[PDB]
Amino acid sequence: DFNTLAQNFTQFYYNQFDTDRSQLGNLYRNESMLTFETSQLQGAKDIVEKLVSLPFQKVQHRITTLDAQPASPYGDVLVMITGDLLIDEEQNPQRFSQVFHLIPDGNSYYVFNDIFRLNYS
Amino acid sequence: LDFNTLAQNFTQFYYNQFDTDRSQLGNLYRNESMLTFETSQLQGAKDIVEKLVSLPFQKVQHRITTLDAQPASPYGDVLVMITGDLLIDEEQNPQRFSQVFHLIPDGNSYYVFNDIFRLNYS
Repeated sequence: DFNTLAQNFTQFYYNQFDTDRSQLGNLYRNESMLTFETSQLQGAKDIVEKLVSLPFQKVQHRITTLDAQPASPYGDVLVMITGDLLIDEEQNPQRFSQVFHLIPDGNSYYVFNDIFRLNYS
Repeated sequence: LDFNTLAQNFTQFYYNQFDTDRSQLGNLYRNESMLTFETSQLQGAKDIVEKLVSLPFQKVQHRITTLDAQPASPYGDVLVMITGDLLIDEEQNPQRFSQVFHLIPDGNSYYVFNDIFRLNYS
């Protein structure tokens, strides 16, 4: 159910991030907030700017866990993801944790909350 | 921060109770609250607490590595993501985890509406 909906949107999101992150703007809105580790941004413009500023040439997201729950009785969804992030030609991946608060929009969603952290052992 | 501080005030309270006696956490959940613990899905304070209590370990201590929060909507609720370690049975062998809480205001405190928990192998 919510896992399927979250699976579809989340996969679409990461596919776009790994393909061309400069085109992620349409998945965010003016009210959207991104906490990228220690960086705090608001709005599609600043959010995408931060993601594009990441100095890597290639990146691959590898999901290891995905869980979703309705965030309220009104259609919004909370999704938590953990996985591996392969940067450039690096052999050893970096662990990450991310949470999205998705708001219904048309036949899909837009991201209201985006919290991202790389996790170190 | 602001929300990080607000979220921290509550999360510390929550983990303090979890670490002393998790069977007493019911007051922090409600009928509609949902817990997803390693895919196991529970709803309501009774079932949620039963799950936490059923966890196979006597002593447990949470060590927080990162805590990040944001307002979940413009109206007062908070979203917080935590990454940390779980130390059980006084063992010096950390069990890493990631957790997300969707907190709803209640007086000067909050209750947990969404709780998602995952072990995160180190």
